[PDB]
Amino acid sequence: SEQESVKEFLAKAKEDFLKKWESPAQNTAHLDQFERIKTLGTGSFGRVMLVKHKETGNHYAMKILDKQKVVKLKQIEHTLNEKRILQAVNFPFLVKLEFSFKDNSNLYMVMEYVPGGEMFSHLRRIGRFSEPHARFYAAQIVLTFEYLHSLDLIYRDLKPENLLIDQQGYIQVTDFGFAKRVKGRTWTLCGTPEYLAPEIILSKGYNKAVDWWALGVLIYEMAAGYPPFFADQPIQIYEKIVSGKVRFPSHFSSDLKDLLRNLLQVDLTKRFGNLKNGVNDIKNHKWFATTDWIAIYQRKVEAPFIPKFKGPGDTSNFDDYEEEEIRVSINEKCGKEFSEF
Ligand SMILES: C[C@@H](NC(=O)CCCCCNC(=O)[C@H]1O[C@@H](n2cnc3c(N)ncnc32)[C@H](O)[C@@H]1O)C(=O)NCCCCCC(=O)N[C@H](CCCNC(=N)N)C(=O)N[C@H](CCCNC(=N)N)C(N)=O
Repeated sequence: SEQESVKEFLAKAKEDFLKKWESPAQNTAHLDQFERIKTLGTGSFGRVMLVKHKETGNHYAMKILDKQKVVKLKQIEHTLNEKRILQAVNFPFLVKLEFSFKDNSNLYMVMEYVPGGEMFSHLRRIGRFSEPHARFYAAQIVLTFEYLHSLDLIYRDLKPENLLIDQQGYIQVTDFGFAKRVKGRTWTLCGTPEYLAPEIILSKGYNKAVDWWALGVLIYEMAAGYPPFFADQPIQIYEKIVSGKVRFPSHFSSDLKDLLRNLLQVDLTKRFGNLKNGVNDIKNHKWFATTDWIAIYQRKVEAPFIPKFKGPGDTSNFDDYEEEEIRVSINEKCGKEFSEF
């Protein structure tokens, strides 16, 4: 009964997703319609900027990708996935893509600006979250993965850096740069070293269970203040990941440790989230016994904290990055590669 209504919700959610999946939205827009305010994040082929839309005064977070760098780093399909998926999803804990466009040089995804900053910065600052606090965030990720996986979407980059804290103290998942729609198995080596499942490292065909592994890492990191597998060199991190060995801080409850042993299960076929009972093994776990799943979805649970809000356009919750020019070439770069964008 509790389950039939979940089933109902999911079927409806799929209907909606497919309508947008099958005919993606397209805009319409130019870089010169925006004032750049601050770089919020950078990477090897793009960056994220706080911008103000001049005509309306609206603030947005604009992901800007350099087409030539995308192509050179063979990320074409991934950027296409990211735009197509983000425009089609609709869920309380997923960042909203407002619109997308492209010009001669760049691809643009204009998201709702979440001024609260990354969970990563808040976690690092406080040191660690209490189990009730970690559980509040974890429950939102569980619901979000239940949503995503029913749509055959694998997220593939869970980490506190990608979890924005909104003005209600709830999560907004951002960065769909590695998300993929795929039934069954996929093979790409992608993600973040500390968060990689063993089967990604071992170069196997892997599935949605990698997202549940990643949830184990996240819960561990939220509650300990550091990830379960760390070392100086990536190779050293990978050896630890595939070993089947993980130590817990002495303050972890026995219920938490039991959940983590089942999420950080190196054998994907025994990993929670990936057994016959699917997500319900997780949702029914003793560690989540006090979680009101529907109250979480409805945002009715008092959040552990609400980020300091200094008005529209405040960036105090983000780190400073070196501000670099955004170039727009006279000539169109990589036209055919990005025609579906
Ligand atoms: C795939 C390719 N993509 C690209 O080049 C395209 C552009 C992507 C920008 C991503 N950032 C972002 O997207 C950030 O922008 C904000 N943001 C995004 N959307 C937003 C929105 N709607 N509203 C507001 N802000 C938003 C958020 O701050 C978000 O984190 C790329 O290279 N993507 C970047 C991923 C590789 C970085 C290596 C690393 O671990 N770097 C960090 C140092 C940089 C610190 N960055 C952040 N804190 N965000 C690092 O080494 N950190 C380690 C720990 C890493 C392990 N993580 C753990 N949790 N343990 C460290 N020790 O500090």
